Amino acid sequence: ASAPIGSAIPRNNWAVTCDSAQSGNECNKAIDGNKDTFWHTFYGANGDPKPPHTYTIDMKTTQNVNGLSVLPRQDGNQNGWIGRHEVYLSSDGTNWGSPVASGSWFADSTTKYSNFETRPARYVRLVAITEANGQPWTSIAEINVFQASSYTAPQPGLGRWGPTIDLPIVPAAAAIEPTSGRVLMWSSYRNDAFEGSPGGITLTSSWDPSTGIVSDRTVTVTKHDMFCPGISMDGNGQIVVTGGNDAKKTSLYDSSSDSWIPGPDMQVARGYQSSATMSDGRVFTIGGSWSGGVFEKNGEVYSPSSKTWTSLPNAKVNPMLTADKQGLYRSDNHAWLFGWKKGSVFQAGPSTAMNWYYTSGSGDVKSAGKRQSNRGVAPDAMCGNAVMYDAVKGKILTFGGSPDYQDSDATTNAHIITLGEPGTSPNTVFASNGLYFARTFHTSVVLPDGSTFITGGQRRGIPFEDSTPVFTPEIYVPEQDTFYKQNPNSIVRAYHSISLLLPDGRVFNGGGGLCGDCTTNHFDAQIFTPNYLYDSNGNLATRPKITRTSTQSVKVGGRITISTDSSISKASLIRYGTATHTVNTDQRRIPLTLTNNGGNSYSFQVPSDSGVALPGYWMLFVMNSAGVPSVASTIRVTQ
Ligand SMILES: [Ca+2]
Ligand SMILES: [Cu+2]
Repeated sequence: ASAPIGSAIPRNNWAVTCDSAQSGNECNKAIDGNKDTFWHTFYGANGDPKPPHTYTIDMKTTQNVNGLSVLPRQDGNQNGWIGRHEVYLSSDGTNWGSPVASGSWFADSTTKYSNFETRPARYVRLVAITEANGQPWTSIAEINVFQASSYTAPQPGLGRWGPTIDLPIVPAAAAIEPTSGRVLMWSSYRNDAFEGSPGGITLTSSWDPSTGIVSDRTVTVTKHDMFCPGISMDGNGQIVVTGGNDAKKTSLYDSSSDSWIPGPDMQVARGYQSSATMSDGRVFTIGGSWSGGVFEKNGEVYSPSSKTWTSLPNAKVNPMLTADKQGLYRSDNHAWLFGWKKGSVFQAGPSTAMNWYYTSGSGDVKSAGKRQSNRGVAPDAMCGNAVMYDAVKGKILTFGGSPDYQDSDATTNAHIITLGEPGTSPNTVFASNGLYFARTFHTSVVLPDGSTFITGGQRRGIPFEDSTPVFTPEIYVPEQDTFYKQNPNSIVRAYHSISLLLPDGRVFNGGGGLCGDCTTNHFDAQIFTPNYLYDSNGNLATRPKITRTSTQSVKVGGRITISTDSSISKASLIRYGTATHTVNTDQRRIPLTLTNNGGNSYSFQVPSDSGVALPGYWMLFVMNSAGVPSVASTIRVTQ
């Protein structure tokens, strides 16, 4: 239920070694081409030495390695499955450096994969750190290593991909847990399938950037299969996850307690809706005909205080529908929603028509004009992305997508929308000359410096298929009104992929697939490390440190004073992100106007308008003159 990115390397001249092997289950039984023979570590009379266990391959010559695979025993024995693991490569066989991949594999007998950026190597080492259910042994029926067609060294200055994080699920939805710094991920009732769900179950997984540990959990307490949901971080600091496979349910993720809490049912059953946090910390949602029925699903609003959903039937979905050939099932999906001033929500697309949504009384909607430029009126851009990279100036960058959800050519179209007051038609212009690569199902994040990182997708949208993939990410730099290609990766990230900004300033990009017995499930993620973390020699740059903050919780309009260990030139606040199905209505950036107190002490004001400084958790980044950001300090913004 997955696949390698390369082609299997012939093994008939390989030499292998293992930390131990039972007689009859020798090390080389894992490479003899026989599914019924297997390597197994010591047991019985030779004792039961516990993991870590290690399998090392000498391929004799250099190969352009981009993955490996492990076929478990196929005789019903479950006690040697590899859980936590690391993959190492070497050119000399003695020094191995950092893992090219690490994480945790699901506990079953299916073939497991580690896919990673191509690297020339002669030696490959798999370390089984744990057995999947905590038993002493490791076994492998067949291990294979895969090679790419070629190898191209990354270009200096264009960032770096790696390592791979191996996961027990396909992470088609994800969020940062702001109080812990971990990445939260979920699939559906199964690790790679949503089809045939009985409801009431979500498999989740987390990755801790500080320890590298991948964990997992089965969530049933909210009686919610959270595949295909709306996602918003509300003003009470809880992630509101709505609908999807259980179309009327609301689940609340609480970062502080790392737990899921039941919420009230929505008034209208929805799937593939967007939701957006508002200036008052409430959550607005509209549309979503993927589940719960296909009909006009107007707005509704969630109050964290009263724990209620209230219908806003006059916040009409009709003005935001695309012209999708498939009709309403698609046309109300994945709105480009942004909470804004005075309880309003701006809808930037994907429909050509942009709209203001209002949340007083029973709701309202007002035309905000068409997304357009001197190049003409922008077509519908389903699963294009929208990123508010300067909330203070109302700036939204939009890009990509296709006129129909499926079987439709994506475009390079890109715009800058500049928001003013609710009820006014914003200025829209074309962004630079558009994307380098037409793409849909791509994902994106705003970076500390205000640039937008754009990655993945495919040129023609075909859910569950990894055709016409785009492997080269792009960064939009607003000050230059220019896009820049970055170094490419090796793993397709199209439908059901996610990206999030990490507190350490790197990008977490993963997922794709989630179609059960399909070959396109990606049980993994990769890190992109932007160029701003590297010095001129390609080594990791020294980062400025925030050595003190006057407070970590601030009201809108409030000031914060900070100390740094070195002089800084710029600072920004970036709201923590959530992601699924190309939608991320939680991220946004505020560039900060600094007062220099001298002696590397600075102060700034959080914007007084909570439609700009949307309540929730934010990352504070400072940047030195060289453009190197600190790691984030977490700030809670309230109103
Ligand atoms: Ca075998
Ligand atoms: Cu989906």
